[PDB]
Amino acid sequence: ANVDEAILKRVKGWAPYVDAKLGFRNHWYPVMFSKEINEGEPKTLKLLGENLLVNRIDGKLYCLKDRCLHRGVQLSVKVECKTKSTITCWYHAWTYRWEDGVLCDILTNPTSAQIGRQKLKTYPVQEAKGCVFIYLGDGDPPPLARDTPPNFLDDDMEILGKNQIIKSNWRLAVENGFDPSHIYIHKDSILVKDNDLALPLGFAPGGDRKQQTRVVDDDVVGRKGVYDLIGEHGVPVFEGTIGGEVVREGAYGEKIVANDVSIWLPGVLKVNPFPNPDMMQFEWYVPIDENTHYYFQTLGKPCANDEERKKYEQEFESKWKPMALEGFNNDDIWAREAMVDFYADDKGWVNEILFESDEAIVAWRKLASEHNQGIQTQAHVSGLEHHH
Amino acid sequence: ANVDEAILKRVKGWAPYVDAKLGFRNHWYPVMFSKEINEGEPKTLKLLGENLLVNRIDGKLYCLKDRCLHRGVQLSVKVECKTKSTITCWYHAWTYRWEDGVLCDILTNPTSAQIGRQKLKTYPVQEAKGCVFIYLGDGDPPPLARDTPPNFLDDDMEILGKNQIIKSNWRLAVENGFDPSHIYIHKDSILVKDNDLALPLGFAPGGDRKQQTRVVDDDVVGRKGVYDLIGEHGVPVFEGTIGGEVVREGAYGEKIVANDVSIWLPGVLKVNPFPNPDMMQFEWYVPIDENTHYYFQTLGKPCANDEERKKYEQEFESKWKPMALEGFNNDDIWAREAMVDFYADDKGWVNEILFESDEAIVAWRKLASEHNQGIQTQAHVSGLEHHH
Amino acid sequence: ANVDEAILKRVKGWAPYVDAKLGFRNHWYPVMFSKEINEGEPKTLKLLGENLLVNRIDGKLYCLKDRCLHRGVQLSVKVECKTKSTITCWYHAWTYRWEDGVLCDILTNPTSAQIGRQKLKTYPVQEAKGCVFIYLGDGDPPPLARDTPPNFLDDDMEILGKNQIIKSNWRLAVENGFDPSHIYIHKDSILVKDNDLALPLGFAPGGDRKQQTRVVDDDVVGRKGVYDLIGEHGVPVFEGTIGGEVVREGAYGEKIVANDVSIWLPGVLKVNPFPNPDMMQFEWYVPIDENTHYYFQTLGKPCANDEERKKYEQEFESKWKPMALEGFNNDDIWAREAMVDFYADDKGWVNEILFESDEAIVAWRKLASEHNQGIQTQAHVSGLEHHH
Amino acid sequence: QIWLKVCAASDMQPGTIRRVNRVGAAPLAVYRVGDQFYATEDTCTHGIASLSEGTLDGDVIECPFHGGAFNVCTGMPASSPCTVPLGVFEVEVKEGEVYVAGEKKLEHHHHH
Amino acid sequence: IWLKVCAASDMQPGTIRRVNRVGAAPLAVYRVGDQFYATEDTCTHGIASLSEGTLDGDVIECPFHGGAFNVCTGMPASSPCTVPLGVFEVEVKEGEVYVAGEKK
Amino acid sequence: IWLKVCAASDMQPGTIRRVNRVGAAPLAVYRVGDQFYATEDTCTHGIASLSEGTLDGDVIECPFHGGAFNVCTGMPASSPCTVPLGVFEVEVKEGEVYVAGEKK
Ligand SMILES: c1ccc2c(c1)[nH]c1ccccc12
Ligand SMILES: c1ccc2c(c1)[nH]c1ccccc12
Ligand code: FES
Ligand code: FES
Ligand code: FES
Ligand code: FES
Ligand code: FES
Ligand code: FES
Ligand SMILES: [Fe+2]
Ligand SMILES: [Fe+2]
Ligand SMILES: [Fe+2]
Repeated sequence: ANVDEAILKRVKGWAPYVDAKLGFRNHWYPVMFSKEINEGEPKTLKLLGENLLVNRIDGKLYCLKDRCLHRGVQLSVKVECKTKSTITCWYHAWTYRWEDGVLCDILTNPTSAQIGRQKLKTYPVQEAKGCVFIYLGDGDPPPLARDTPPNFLDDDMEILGKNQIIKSNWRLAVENGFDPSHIYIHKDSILVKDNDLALPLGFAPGGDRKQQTRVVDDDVVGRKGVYDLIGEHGVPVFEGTIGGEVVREGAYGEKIVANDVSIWLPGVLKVNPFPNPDMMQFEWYVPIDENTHYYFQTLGKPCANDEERKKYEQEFESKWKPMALEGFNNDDIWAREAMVDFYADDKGWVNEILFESDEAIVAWRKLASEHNQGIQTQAHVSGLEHHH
Repeated sequence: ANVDEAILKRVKGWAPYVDAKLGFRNHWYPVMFSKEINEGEPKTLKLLGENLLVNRIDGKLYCLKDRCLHRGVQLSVKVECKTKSTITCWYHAWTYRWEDGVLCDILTNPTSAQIGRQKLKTYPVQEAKGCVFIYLGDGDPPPLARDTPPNFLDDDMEILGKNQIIKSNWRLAVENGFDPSHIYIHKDSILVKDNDLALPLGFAPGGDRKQQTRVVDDDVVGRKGVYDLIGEHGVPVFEGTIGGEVVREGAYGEKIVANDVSIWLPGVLKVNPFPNPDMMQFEWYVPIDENTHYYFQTLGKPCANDEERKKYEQEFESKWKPMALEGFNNDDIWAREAMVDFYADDKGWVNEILFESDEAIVAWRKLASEHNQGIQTQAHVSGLEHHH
Repeated sequence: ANVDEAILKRVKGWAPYVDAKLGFRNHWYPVMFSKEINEGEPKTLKLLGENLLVNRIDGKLYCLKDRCLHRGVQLSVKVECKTKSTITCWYHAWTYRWEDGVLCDILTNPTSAQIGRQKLKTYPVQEAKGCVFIYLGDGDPPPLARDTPPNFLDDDMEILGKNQIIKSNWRLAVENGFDPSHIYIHKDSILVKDNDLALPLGFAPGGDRKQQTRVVDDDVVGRKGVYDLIGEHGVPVFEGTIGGEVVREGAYGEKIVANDVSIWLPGVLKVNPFPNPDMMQFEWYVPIDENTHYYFQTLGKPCANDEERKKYEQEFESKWKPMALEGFNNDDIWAREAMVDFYADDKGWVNEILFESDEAIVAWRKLASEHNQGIQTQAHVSGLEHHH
Repeated sequence: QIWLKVCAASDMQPGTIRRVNRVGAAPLAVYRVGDQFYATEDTCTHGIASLSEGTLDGDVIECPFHGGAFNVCTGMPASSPCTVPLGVFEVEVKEGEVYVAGEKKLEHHHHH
Repeated sequence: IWLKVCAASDMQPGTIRRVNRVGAAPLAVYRVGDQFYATEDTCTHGIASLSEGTLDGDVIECPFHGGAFNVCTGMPASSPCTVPLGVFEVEVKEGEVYVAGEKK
Repeated sequence: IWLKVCAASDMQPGTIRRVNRVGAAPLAVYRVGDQFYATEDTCTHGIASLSEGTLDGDVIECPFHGGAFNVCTGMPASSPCTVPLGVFEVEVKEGEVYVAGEKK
């Protein structure tokens, strides 16, 4: 456990989720874009608290844990790839194969008994839609589709995006993203006026608890997630009042967006259609360490040919990225950061005072608790400990 | 429970005081000057570890805890006062009344069952002598006079001052201020020469322990404090010697100051007369968190009309503030800071080696331990806890 | 202890060493060069976590703990040496003798009962070879010779050096320095080429484990150390291969250096001859606190007269200092820093995967564990604790 | 209406809880402590949890969300983080049939 | 030399009595069971009065910081005390308590 | 093919015995009760000699970092060990212990 047992004991409906401060192990996670990693140019990154090294050899990606088995230094301090298929630690020259992590040579002692008898941790790496996904887990990985939202991998779905490091636990990012009522913070986004969007300030729930969402655990692909259906029976708020007097109004644009929002394990949201009626948004909140995450944003738009892909890419740079990914989502960034203090000591998970629209968040917490493939622990980071 | 129980058990005479790392709850504390808080201009501050918001509406001051009941974000990240008598959290628009903290509206869901069934914490606030006092406590507040030194509230006493944040626990500031022997650090202050002050280097106590101070716990308004009477039977030190040879002398000025010094709960010192024979100094050491405090300095001088008040104000800005509040007390600031390391781990409360003049400080420690109105704890900051 | 008992329990061969994160008490340590402290000019420094003050009075050095007995402030915040043989605390004027640390006077209360009945901690200080050594221990100190490598104190040995603060625990520095295989990190040093040195990439061990090192448990002066004998029967590796292909070669210079390398308690390395056939290198890794150390480098060369010493001094500044002390050892600095994370949580002491050449490090760890004169604890820093 | 028919007193075992949904109103929770029946709002005052899905220990109901609790007889908070009192509804057994009031009790016209 | 303190019965078992001495530091007389002992009253660690402390067997605990001393040897029994207390041998003759005038 | 270790009676139950081989890596012979087992002496996690460790039942604990292996199967029993230990065939004939030259 990564959290005080007294707290976990109190949270009977989603203790595993609360305990998963470091993220869920045995899931695929996007960490960079294919174009960011060149042939023979190793790149470092931290995923779920683990320091990793990614390299492209003969066009294919390989992932090695960035920590020599010998004295635990990061190989990346001084990269020495002496042959196309290996990397040699700069310290005592222990050499590892990129494909299987096997310690194949030691330049400081070619007669060492450790040669061929030790193996550096490797992780599966797969590129899809110009995105680099890493399976931070053990054993043969499941198909990538299990950890991706519906349609992301569609043949003609052109994926473009942006990635950066955000200072907040991944869970605060997830819940902010799937939060039905947080739409309020986007009321002044330039995207609203500049793209003539229809956007309420919130929702007056309607129907029973079960009707508030659609829990998906019967997906043939294995996907596990939740759909937010607060808008099916709820009355959208377009006139916000105080004391019965209207103080704020929603956006009365013509473009209808986000009629279906869904969150999927290990932590990826799908907003459709967004930021335009003919587009979709897929964003991951990838755990780096307990205090940070990658905010991996992608926008998808069907494209039949290079012409459309080019015009889309062109439109991405000039409008969507600056007006949507940035102009709209930037407020999500400081919103996440604003929740850090309340949850930093883990007490926020007990003292939070939820209201109706949080039913969606609750459903996600339970789904995540029930269908995650493993709880990452600090011991996974330093080295598993046991006595048997 | 703010300190290791092993340490507290060792301190039989003033354990509660050593435990009061965050300060004493249920007392009035000055946090700013009236002119610093304008109409409809919310100001943030941290008091006893709690983030607070203060606002002036129709001239009156109101204080709300700067933490939304929903997801615990500070309302001040993006202040939204949509109506004169309320503030709306920028996240999901939960709206509260400054007047009683009641959650009166929720723009994102007007049908929410939470509306009218939740109340944000509010604290009493009142202005006196141009100073803003906040009652960081629960229930109906006691008269302000109880937590102020005698004469601070006298009709003709014109109060002026300065406030700032100092990096030291509040108790270190209190003790340095009420310390009879620390006068040594002020031997070279510009105020000594520039205002022709008589100032010894220290004191050779005379008489018994009881005579060294006067414990006040019979005051009618209920104020509790201690008067330092060391100079009543003790010989002032004007010739500092080492091995019997004079190496330093005190100041032989004409103005007699600091005839009586007293410290009062929750932590305010009174030096009379100072810095001039016709003035008084009242200074508070307000706890912000365990590592910092507000150094709330005030100088009082009787005035009978606006003519003298304006005169005093001009003398304050050109002489008293720079020559005394700063020229004299600046040494107190780094002196307090110099004791941080020794007490930071709470070990200094055990290892300190006191001498005779510290009898005054010990009296204050015992008085504070016995008459404080409550020990602020981390639980007060995050949310009081209790299991059936 | 200083480390999790569950960890110490696992390390049966050198638990005390792993526990000694703050260093070994009751040993001499160099902290500065003689020319760095002048007559009547007190100097501050931190050794084994303790703040100390060193002063030169009538040519002789004296060391006092830089922490007043009264309120625990550092005397050095505002130095007041009012008589040649004393120092007066700037706070309440408690005065101490540099000679024995006795509290001889208190300017603020000349009649105090504390005078002559309290004593500030003092540590023995000795100058040798232009180096300042402090005995960070209790009771009468042993000969300095016990804590120095053989020949460092030879009558004709001329010592010149450099000192700086490095960000790594002292042990990581000691192990890197005595590490037979770390020579690999020096393969591109300017010294190797500019001084035509022969330098292998490493060693293929030969003989039995017992032949890999030579432990000296006792000397005529009680020295405790270990000599690295890997090159006695080992095969120097000049060509590094990966999968049978040569990817790197050692240096085939003509100068043979580092005939013998030995590490001695409390943590000083002797490389002979180095960096030139007619010189010797002695370097200490002095514990400052748990995260940093003094990298005290010295180069020695026998000199019979003033002409030789002068010539050597010239060569040191123009060649050896920049080409060797810096051009060669700078790589050791970042090598040490690279091991910080792995051992920072004390887990590296369990998870490290050693190979053959590490027998030297293991021998050092056991020797240090068995012959150190005491484990410095945080309690030594704040004040020893014992409850009846 | 004034009295809401819930069930037969015999359909509830000691130490159990029953949720009572009402048309156009918030749900109630009826608890059986021994052979006595008490009722309160079903929704925890600390959030949106259903107390009838919680754990009843004697006369104290524990919310499943955050571990808060209430005394089912007085509706007063028994464990943090709960601070707001539950509305309490009178229950009575007529002909072995359990009835719960349609309106909550008030600090109106009772013991001083 | 010797100074008459009081009648043995004036002190209940396990109690402490401060003995003021004009022109000199006060002393502390401890009654451990039916045995009597005496040391300097002022804790060697500060200004605390040991006679206002707690006696546990023949060990006096200072009320200020929990430091302690063995009232028979005067040696520190608990930190932060490090300076040995001054010991004064006591004499009980005819139900009368006398404390030596000199240390040791 | 086999090597003479010692007479079974020379080893008390629960003890370890290092078997040094000329021109080869050392072996470790353990006696668990009345049965004998053998494995590589060198811990797979480093360069420690398991014969200098502690035997608890059929599990040997390395003196270096506390890692452990089951002496019967040679499989890792405690972290940080992960690499299986090479196990060697042992025979007891005429009250004497014999260890196979090559691992099984
Ligand atoms: C409603 C409308 C838009 C959005 C939403 C809910 N959730 C989102 C998350 C990321 C980007 C856009 C949205
Ligand atoms: C003696 C003389 C002056 C002062 C004092 C004691 N204590 C003080 C605290 C604040 C400002 C001045 C003084
Ligand atoms: S730390 Fe990598 S080879 Fe030694
Ligand atoms: S955090 Fe304030 S309304 Fe949700
Ligand atoms: S802290 Fe040094 S004399 Fe008071
Ligand atoms: S919702 Fe019931 S304790 Fe929080
Ligand atoms: S004054 Fe007695 S233990 Fe400190
Ligand atoms: S060398 Fe055996 S457990 Fe590490
Ligand atoms: Fe958003
Ligand atoms: Fe002062
Ligand atoms: Fe080196």
